[PDB]
Amino acid sequence: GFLKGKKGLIVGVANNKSIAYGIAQSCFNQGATLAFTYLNESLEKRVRPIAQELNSPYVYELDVSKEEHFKSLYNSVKKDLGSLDFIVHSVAFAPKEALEGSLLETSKSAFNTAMEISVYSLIELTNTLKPLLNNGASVLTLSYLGSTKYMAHYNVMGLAKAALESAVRYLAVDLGKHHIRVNALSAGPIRTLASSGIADFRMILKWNEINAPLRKNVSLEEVGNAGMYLLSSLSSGVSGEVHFVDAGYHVMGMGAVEEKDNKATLLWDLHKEQ
Amino acid sequence: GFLKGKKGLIVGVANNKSIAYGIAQSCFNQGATLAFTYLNESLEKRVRPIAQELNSPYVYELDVSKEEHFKSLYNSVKKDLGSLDFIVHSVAFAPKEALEGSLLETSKSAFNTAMEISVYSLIELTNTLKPLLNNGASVLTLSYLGSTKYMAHYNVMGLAKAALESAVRYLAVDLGKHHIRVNALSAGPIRTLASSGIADFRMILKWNEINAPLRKNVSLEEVGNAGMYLLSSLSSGVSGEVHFVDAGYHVMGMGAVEEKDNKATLLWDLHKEQ
Amino acid sequence: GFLKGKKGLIVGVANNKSIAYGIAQSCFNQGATLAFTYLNESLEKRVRPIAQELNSPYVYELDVSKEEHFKSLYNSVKKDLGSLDFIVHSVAFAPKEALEGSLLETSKSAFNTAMEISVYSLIELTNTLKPLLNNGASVLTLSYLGSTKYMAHYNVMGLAKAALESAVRYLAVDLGKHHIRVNALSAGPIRTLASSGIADFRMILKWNEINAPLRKNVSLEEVGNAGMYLLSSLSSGVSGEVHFVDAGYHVMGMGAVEEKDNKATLLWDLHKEQ
Amino acid sequence: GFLKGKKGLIVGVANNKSIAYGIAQSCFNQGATLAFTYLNESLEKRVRPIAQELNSPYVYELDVSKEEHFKSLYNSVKKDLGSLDFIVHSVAFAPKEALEGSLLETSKSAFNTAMEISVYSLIELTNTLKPLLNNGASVLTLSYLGSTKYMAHYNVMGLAKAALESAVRYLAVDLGKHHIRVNALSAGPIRTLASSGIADFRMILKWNEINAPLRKNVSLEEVGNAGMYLLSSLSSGVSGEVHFVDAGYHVMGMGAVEEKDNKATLLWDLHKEQ
Ligand SMILES: NC(=O)c1ccc[n+]([C@@H]2O[C@H](COP(=O)([O-])OP(=O)(O)OC[C@@H]3O[C@@H](n4cnc5c(N)ncnc54)[C@H](O)[C@@H]3O)[C@@H](O)[C@H]2O)c1
Ligand SMILES: NC(=O)c1ccc[n+]([C@@H]2O[C@H](COP(=O)([O-])OP(=O)(O)OC[C@H]3O[C@@H](n4cnc5c(N)ncnc54)[C@H](O)[C@@H]3O)[C@@H](O)[C@H]2O)c1
Ligand SMILES: NC(=O)c1ccc[n+]([C@@H]2O[C@H](COP(=O)([O-])OP(=O)(O)OC[C@H]3O[C@@H](n4cnc5c(N)ncnc54)[C@H](O)[C@@H]3O)[C@@H](O)[C@H]2O)c1
Ligand SMILES: NC(=O)c1ccc[n+]([C@@H]2O[C@H](COP(=O)([O-])OP(=O)(O)OC[C@H]3O[C@@H](n4cnc5c(N)ncnc54)[C@H](O)[C@@H]3O)[C@@H](O)[C@H]2O)c1
Ligand SMILES: Oc1cc(Cl)ccc1Oc1ccc(Cl)cc1
Ligand SMILES: Oc1cc(Cl)ccc1Oc1ccc(Cl)cc1
Ligand SMILES: Oc1cc(Cl)ccc1Oc1ccc(Cl)cc1
Ligand SMILES: Oc1cc(Cl)ccc1Oc1ccc(Cl)cc1
Repeated sequence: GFLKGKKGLIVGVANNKSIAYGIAQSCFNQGATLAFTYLNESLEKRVRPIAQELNSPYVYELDVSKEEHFKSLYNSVKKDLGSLDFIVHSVAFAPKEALEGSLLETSKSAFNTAMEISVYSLIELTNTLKPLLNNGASVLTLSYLGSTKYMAHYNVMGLAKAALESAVRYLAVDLGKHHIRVNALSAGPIRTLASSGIADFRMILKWNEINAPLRKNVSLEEVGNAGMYLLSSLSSGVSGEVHFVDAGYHVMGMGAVEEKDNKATLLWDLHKEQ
Repeated sequence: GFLKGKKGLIVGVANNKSIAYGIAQSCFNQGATLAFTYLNESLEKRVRPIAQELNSPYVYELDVSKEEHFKSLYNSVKKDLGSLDFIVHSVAFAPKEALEGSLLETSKSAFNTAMEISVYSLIELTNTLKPLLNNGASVLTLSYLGSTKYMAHYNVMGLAKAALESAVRYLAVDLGKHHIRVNALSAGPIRTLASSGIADFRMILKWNEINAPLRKNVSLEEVGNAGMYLLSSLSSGVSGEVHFVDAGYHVMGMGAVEEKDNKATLLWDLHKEQ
Repeated sequence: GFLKGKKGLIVGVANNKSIAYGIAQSCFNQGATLAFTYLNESLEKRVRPIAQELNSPYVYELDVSKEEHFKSLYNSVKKDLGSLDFIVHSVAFAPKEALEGSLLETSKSAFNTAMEISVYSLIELTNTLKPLLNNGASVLTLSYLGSTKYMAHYNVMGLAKAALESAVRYLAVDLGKHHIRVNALSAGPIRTLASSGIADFRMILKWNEINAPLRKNVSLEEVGNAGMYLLSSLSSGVSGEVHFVDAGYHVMGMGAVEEKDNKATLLWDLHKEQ
Repeated sequence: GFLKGKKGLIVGVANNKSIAYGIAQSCFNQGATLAFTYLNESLEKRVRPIAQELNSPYVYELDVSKEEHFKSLYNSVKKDLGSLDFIVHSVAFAPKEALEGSLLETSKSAFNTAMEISVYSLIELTNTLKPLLNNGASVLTLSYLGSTKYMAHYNVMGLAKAALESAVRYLAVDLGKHHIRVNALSAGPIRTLASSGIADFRMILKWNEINAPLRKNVSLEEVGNAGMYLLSSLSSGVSGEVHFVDAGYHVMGMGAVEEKDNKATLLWDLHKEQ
């Protein structure tokens, strides 16, 4: 496979539906040696089996808000794996209230929480593991259109993702000198533990399905394969990029109508509402 | 005014609803000395009165597909005005068929026409008048979101506008050395002779009205004022820019819902649709 | 003038070279009634005379890190001015260390400071004064190309500005319903108290001067005029926009060479370098 | 392999250094069945042996300026291959003069040639072969940063590439309904027959090498692998995207300096310039 002999750290798995899992799964089918981290002991209940399923005995605790965990992590992968060829950063969080209502109502606390867990953790994760990164290593994080466009009540996470993509660009210049790559995979809406916690997500999901050029929502496998590519040597010439895996949704300047042209009607007015 | 003493050429007026007219109107209110061009004698019937209305006796014939017209134009403005401080390029065309159906169906002839009238003409207009341009001169052209985003059946005009905005960047580097500025005003949908010729434009218009942040379509005056700004010394520090005057529509990543949050419903499903 | 009768709050004046002063100066020349805020008593020494210079007796204390100041600000402008037509948000801070070295070295504390002072403050400032904002009101903030592109050691401030422009988009949708506008002016490098504190800024400045299409650095007046425009009714059709006032620098995909074409040489290898 | 059993048409091979060959090579290593086209009999001298090297006996003549060639192409692939899974569009042309001097000097003829051969050909190629495209088929074309940013004397080809990326977006919507994907690979500068014909290309090449984050130019293999990915089911969730394979160069907002920070000096002033 394209990751045969390669060692990578997967941060962000919560269950078999996690985007991090889709990527880990695809990276595994490519021969990668994987190691996983979990936020707490409850999540570990799902991460461990998943790890074993992917031939991995390396499971470490990691709550990006606890700096001491980063210390242990360094020592852990350095002892178990010795070095890393790729890092998957699939983590983000903001209080439930922040994701509803307007950005205006956001509290200073919710803001900092969103930024620290969703943005700064990439810096700390990368800086902490930099010594263990081999040449050609690849760092991947996840983003969403909400960083550069308005998306229904994405609010503060929108500011976080925009900062995150900027961080991807600066990190690429900081680590590129060492031949290390950094990119962001901008996935289209998909059902996950975090997404199921978002208001009217079924609607955001329905909207993408109908208005996206490929007229369908992206699968966990498609996001996973896209991540695996970004992480492999297949994309050794790619860095600082925000790669879209959203069935082409990002290209839409408005609602689709294309199929019907009698008087041209919104695909939305025809399907998933009437 | 901000254009007092300044001399500009207005290319693109077809009637009192033309964007070029809005711009000319706003520039006039700022003390600008104006000159106008018309495609043919039928359009001249509307351009002349408008020109007189704006205290202008300089009306020249100009069909961008006829190179000889550019020769006469140079001689005309050089004799009547001696020099130009700003140029407004508000012209575009493509066969009716091209704007309906898909891009795939576009013929080679419709493609070339769209590109020559909507893009090359800016090059030839600018190159032809370059010797008559004073320092600080400002060249302005019009574009639409369809250049960088998909908009319903905009098809070939989308490729043209994209090229046009790229031309704006190259022309800014070419003329910037001579202290001349070049920009593109990306207007939101608005009723005009050319727009009225487009299929289901009422819908594209309705859609922008409901989904745009300011919840309304832009007025001709707002587009005009924006243009005047771009043309005046007020923006002497701006060049190679694509300025959006679309009630903020360009920031939308999807349909609006913001106002209603019970279950959060698409503002489209509530207004202009039910 | 275009701001005659209009009332604006200027946040960010440190001295006669602050971008906020340029904007205030330009807005003043347009008949605007102004009110200013200062971070502390040392800054107030410069803010007051400036305020008087601009015919303003409304000077308030405002350190965006102290929530109680926002309460007093509300009560103050509400008592002195009654309502606001525009808000100028020209504030940003980050520890000196963050702006040097790599992003990777940034501490969690510096990160939060950068984000809170430079981004969250726009949210709190706007939310606090929302009730005093009249219809058609305009909120303006300042950004830099470092948000979407890598700029020498801009680091964390780059992430901040990316988030800021994203905030401008979400705030525009939140406030657009109330006919209020929100934009960001992306100014080119310019000598200010804050800029003078940045390493090798003379170089970033020199580089923009030689490589920018208009071959020069932007003047405080140009930035001020651009701001005034964004804040006036002249731009009532503009919102959620990131307006570039950088002598067109943003369009450069590489170093300039355009003038000399023998073998084509980098303008940088010819000027300010030999 | 990821293209095992998949059938694709490679358009644009001139020799063993052509980007189309790098992609064909990578697609071949993935089990794809290939078919090639050549402009004329002189090019065929290089295409055939290459085709045989890639286990391909399907070599067809195709000059995108001759419509009748598209007719023959349809009949040829339909008889030899029956159907297509992916199309590679790696073709562009502009008179030598256009690529030097300014855009302002471009003639109407050079403009049309640049647009027709570099942009319209994708439309015609795709429309002609649409009936032979299986579901999940992928259409790939090549672009360059010069489409959205100014690149030294890229001129009219910059307008063309901008239009080409816009076309990719519209074609993605037109063909997405049929589950077909359309993308654009934006390669970094690389030595090819066409590039060798461009003025001071060694400099543009040198400039990317030193200023790109990965501090190196991209290899033909890297571009090939990126293309193969875009053409394979690995990217089934990607469409209408402009994928950058330029060692991360696109993220640079100015010349690099990062490594040296004493006073921070442009890497350009240190290497390939002294
Ligand atoms: N070389 C680079 O650094 C670079 C960078 C970005 C994009 N590209 C793009 O890659 C594509 C081609 O790649 P390349 O650099 O390998 O060029 P190349 O010289 O290897 O071949 C591309 C050419 O297109 C073909 N062509 C020209 N006119 C044609 C016509 N009328 N009909 C059919 N074919 C025609 C030529 O035969 C030749 O194969 C172009 O779109 C080019 O703009 C190249
Ligand atoms: N689901 C989508 O449609 C979608 C779309 C775009 C982007 N994303 C991004 O993908 C990533 C999440 O993936 P997902 O959607 O599979 O959701 P998920 O729930 O599976 O993943 C979120 C992960 O973040 C972890 N996390 C939360 N707080 C943490 C903390 N303090 N320390 C360490 N880990 C913490 C959770 O434990 C969980 O494993 C996020 O970055 C998200 O923004 C998701
Ligand atoms: N109406 C909108 O919602 C909208 C939105 C975005 C951009 N635009 C742009 O604005 C410009 C047109 O403004 P408008 O909407 O007022 O349309 P309009 O009909 O009022 O103006 C179009 C002008 O172009 C002229 N023209 C066409 N072919 C010509 C030729 N061969 N030679 C000389 N002139 C020629 C017409 O005579 C007409 O005066 C176009 O470039 C268009 O793409 C319009
Ligand atoms: N100078 C440039 O070349 C340049 C370029 C692009 C953008 N900008 C932006 O312009 C804005 C400021 O303009 P400037 O460059 O003239 O800087 P400036 O020094 O004149 O203003 C910065 C202001 O921020 C204020 N500030 C800092 N911390 C504060 C706090 N906690 N509470 C309240 N106020 C606080 C300072 O008091 C000062 O008035 C910044 O947002 C900056 O990022 C500057
Ligand atoms: O970024 C996302 C974008 C989408 Cl469309 C769906 C889910 C996402 O992921 C998260 C992660 C944590 C929190 Cl609190 C909220 C959303
Ligand atoms: O560019 C435009 C965008 C919009 Cl929304 C509405 C009208 C426009 O202008 C034209 C000009 C000529 C032709 Cl043939 C078609 C459209
Ligand atoms: O954003 C900026 C961009 C440039 Cl080019 C120059 C100065 C800027 O403003 C600041 C404000 C506060 C800190 Cl701590 C650092 C920089
Ligand atoms: O697009 C390109 C970009 C670069 Cl950097 C180098 C070569 C390129 O390809 C071409 C193809 C045909 C002509 Cl006439 C000119 C350039």
